[PDB]
Amino acid sequence: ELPEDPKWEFPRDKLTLGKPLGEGCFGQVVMAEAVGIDKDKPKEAVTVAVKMLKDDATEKDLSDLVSEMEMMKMIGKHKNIIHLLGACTQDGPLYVIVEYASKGNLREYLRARREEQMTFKDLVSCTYQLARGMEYLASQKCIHRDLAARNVLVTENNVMKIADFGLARVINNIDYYGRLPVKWMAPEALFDRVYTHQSDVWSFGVLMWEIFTLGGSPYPGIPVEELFKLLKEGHRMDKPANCTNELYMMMRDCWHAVPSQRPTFKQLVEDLDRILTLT
Ligand SMILES: */C=C\C(=O)N1CC[C@H](n2nc(C#Cc3cc(OC)cc(OC)c3)c3c(N)ncnc32)C1
Repeated sequence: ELPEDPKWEFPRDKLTLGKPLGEGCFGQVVMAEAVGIDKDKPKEAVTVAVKMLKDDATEKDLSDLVSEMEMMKMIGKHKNIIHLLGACTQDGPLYVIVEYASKGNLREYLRARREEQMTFKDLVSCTYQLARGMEYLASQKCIHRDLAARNVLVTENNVMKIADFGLARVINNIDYYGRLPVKWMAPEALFDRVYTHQSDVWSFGVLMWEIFTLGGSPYPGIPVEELFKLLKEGHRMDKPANCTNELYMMMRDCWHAVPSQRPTFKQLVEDLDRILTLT
């Protein structure tokens, strides 16, 4: 039973479901046409993406879907986060309607350009955009907890959009006290079972590595089983080849063992701004 939310509710007869978009990254998402969802163009049929439950969905899946939609209402609108457009919550299956990103997730996008070839400027721009996204998320008192290139969507205009809020939480001003991907987790998350914005900053470092390796798998050659021990010993990833010394030092800063010694997203945005405008 779902309470009605009139300002977000979209009519079912104005939604036409189409091609499935894949299953392993954001749950079951389907391409769709939504008539008059864009109020700037009230006549226009708009291409959208729709998240829904699969026939084999669990109670947790239903719970998570509702929760994720509510999260999207709380965080609000920002250029570098995926936009909620509407929802069908009454008299039928739960459909959550989000912005359509024609170029897929960042990991596949970058791997595919290992056919518009990535310049150095592009990789920095990509990095800036995501930092801006995270600066906003953190400013809304939201921790993401699953920041990876697989969870980033790319629009037609190559706009980076942070997505997948399945593990995202709204916290207070104090630390949030194993469903997180290990190779992306901060030590304090892995060992101490706490999460702050500075844990997201760690993850951002791993994302940075992903971007500059054009969609590489982190800690290459190293199984997840063995990463527990190596983190305790203070292992850090080597420098990517497409990466300047400057940008790798930013990477390494994000991978400081002491969370409060890592930069904030605000600082990351300022530094990347500088780097971007010079090159
Ligand atoms: C790992 C590959 C994979 O599964 N995909 C590649 C790109 C495909 N795709 N997913 C989305 C999405 C989404 C989405 C839905 C939400 O509903 C609550 C919430 C999100 O973050 C909060 C993200 C997608 C979109 N939106 N456009 C184009 N392709 C898309 C799946």
